[PDB]
Amino acid sequence: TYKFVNMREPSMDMKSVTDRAAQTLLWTELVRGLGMTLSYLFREPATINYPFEKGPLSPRFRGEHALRRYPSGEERCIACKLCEAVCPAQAITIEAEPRADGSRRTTRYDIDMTKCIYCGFCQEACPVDAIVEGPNFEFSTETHEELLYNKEKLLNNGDKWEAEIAANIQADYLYR
Amino acid sequence: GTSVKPIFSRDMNEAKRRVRELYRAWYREVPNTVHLFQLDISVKQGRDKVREMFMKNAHVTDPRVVDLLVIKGKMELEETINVWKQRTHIMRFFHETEAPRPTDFLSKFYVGHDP
Amino acid sequence: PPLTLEAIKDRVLYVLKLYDKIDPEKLSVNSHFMKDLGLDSLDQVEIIMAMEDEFGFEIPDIDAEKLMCPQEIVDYIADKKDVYE
Amino acid sequence: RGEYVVAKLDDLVNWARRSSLWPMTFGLACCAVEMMHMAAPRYDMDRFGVVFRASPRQSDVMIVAGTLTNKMAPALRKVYDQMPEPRYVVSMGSCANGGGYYHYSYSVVRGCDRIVPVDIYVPGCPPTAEALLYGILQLQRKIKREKRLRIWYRR
Amino acid sequence: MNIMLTLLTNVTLASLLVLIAFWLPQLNAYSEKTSPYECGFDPMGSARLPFSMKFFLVAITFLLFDLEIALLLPLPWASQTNNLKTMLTMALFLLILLAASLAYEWTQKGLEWAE
Ligand code: SF4
Ligand code: SF4
Ligand code: SF4
Repeated sequence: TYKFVNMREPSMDMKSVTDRAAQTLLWTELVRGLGMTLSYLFREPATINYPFEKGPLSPRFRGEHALRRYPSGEERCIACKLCEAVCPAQAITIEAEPRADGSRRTTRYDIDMTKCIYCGFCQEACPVDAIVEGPNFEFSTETHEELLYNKEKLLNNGDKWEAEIAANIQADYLYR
Repeated sequence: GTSVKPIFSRDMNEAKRRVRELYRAWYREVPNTVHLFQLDISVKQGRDKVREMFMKNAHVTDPRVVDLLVIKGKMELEETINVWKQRTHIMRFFHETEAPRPTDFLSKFYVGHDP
Repeated sequence: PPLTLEAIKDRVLYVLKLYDKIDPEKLSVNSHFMKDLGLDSLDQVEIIMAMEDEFGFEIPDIDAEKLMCPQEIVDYIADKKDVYE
Repeated sequence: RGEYVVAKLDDLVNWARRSSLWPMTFGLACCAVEMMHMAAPRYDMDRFGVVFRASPRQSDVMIVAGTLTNKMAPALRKVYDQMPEPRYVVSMGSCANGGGYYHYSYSVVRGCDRIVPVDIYVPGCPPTAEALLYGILQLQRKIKREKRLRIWYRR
Repeated sequence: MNIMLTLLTNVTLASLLVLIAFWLPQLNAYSEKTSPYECGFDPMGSARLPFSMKFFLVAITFLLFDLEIALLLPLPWASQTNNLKTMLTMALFLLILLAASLAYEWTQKGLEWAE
């Protein structure tokens, strides 16, 4: 099924022709436009008072990355390199080795946040919920170099944001 | 098959004729390029650059390769004439920023592993 | 008046000795550009331009390649502009 | 002393310069639409004095919103040069920051900071309109702490 | 004369605003900064771009209409004559001739912005 958008012929009688002449000479549809703008002037604006008010987000929101720990304080990352393998932008650089206690742990874990596309594939690939994208989205920097994250930087991000990261994960893990 | 079809030229003399026409066009264009793009080079420098670009391909014997080289040269000439290229594009034939690379064995040995 | 044969020969001579790779002392009436003066066909193409900006008219590729000796340019110019001294 | 007057004058000029940050719409790619979303009613960048401006001759900040390609970089540098001073550059999105998804491409310049000096790097692909607004307010706070007249007084 | 003082004050204050506007800012200018603006590239000078007979024709037709308007301006005092029928006849005559000029320009292409 289809429909025509502009297949109406105007009526050609006295009253219709006079209606169109009055519309031509008295600018009635221009007055309708003025009325629409005037009606919008008396509507409450949709503006929010940033930064005192914030745009609404969801637990699934993909922001700044973080490396997480177990309740014991032990790191979750066991350096499987799945996130580095799946990373569409090749933003993840990993080096690992046996730790002094024998654990399988990273010695390098870099994310080039200027290479990153913030797709969240890394946190999908991760089998232990080690790498996540956190809720933070206000981390603009004055230099390019502060956006090339380190393992220390990402672990400090995890320690900084774990309280709300864990709540978001608890909110959404049953969908995953 | 044993033989192949031409691009334009059925022979090497035809390819040379078109090469000469393209060289003529480029040689006449160079002064207008120097003036219009406000290049800081001389017309002698630009025409010597045109000649040196032509001389890179002097070893070509295949008339089809010569024809495609002429096609690409005419394309470049039309980018230059119509001012589709910027000054930076015209000045890229002159690698003014790149440092003089070594050529002899000893300096290449000193600076790294590349042959 | 239509410039005579020597009125073409001297112009050819001057524009030929303005060319860098052509030595004035090695340049003669019949100094063939390639074998005598040691030039390329790109050099010949370049000098043919210098025969176009002076004499006004345009020499096309079909016969501009035929202009090897400085006398041959003179004869071509004389023929083209209906010059018969 | 006379350094109090210079400090007050610097404060005045830097309040006037950050209260009328007029940016130039350099919308190259997907980051352009989140920036006009920061323009949209929900965030209303005009309420901060940040107007919708025009030709670089009346622009104070360049927002590089999108991938910069090799074919496009000379134009970006040209319009950056044509901006009157003081002028600032905000790099918005991964592509403008360091190449992003297209970092390893033959035709993409890896970060606009190879072409222009950048004041603020807004991360994200794309950064949300709120993230770009945060970057803009951070740029405003950068302007607040400039000491141009105090530098001059101690020269 | 009060009006002369008023004009002097207006012109003087406008020029003073120029002087503050055009000397107070701190400057640092280079060649590529003041280059003519062409949306990220360089402009072509070409040769006398502002052409087309239509721009000149609208100016000429405005000139002639403005002359007839100059003929119409004395009308508020013209209605104060005892010989009102002659004055009305002549004012309406002038307005019919204005309408006739408009109609003749209209019908003979004239006011059109053609291909
Ligand atoms: S969010 Fe995507 S692009 Fe960024 S590090 Fe993770 S996998 Fe790589
Ligand atoms: S963060 Fe997760 S996916 Fe990446 S190496 Fe560590 S355990 Fe593997
Ligand atoms: S950073 Fe992401 S959203 Fe922005 S232009 Fe590049 S690919 Fe598009």
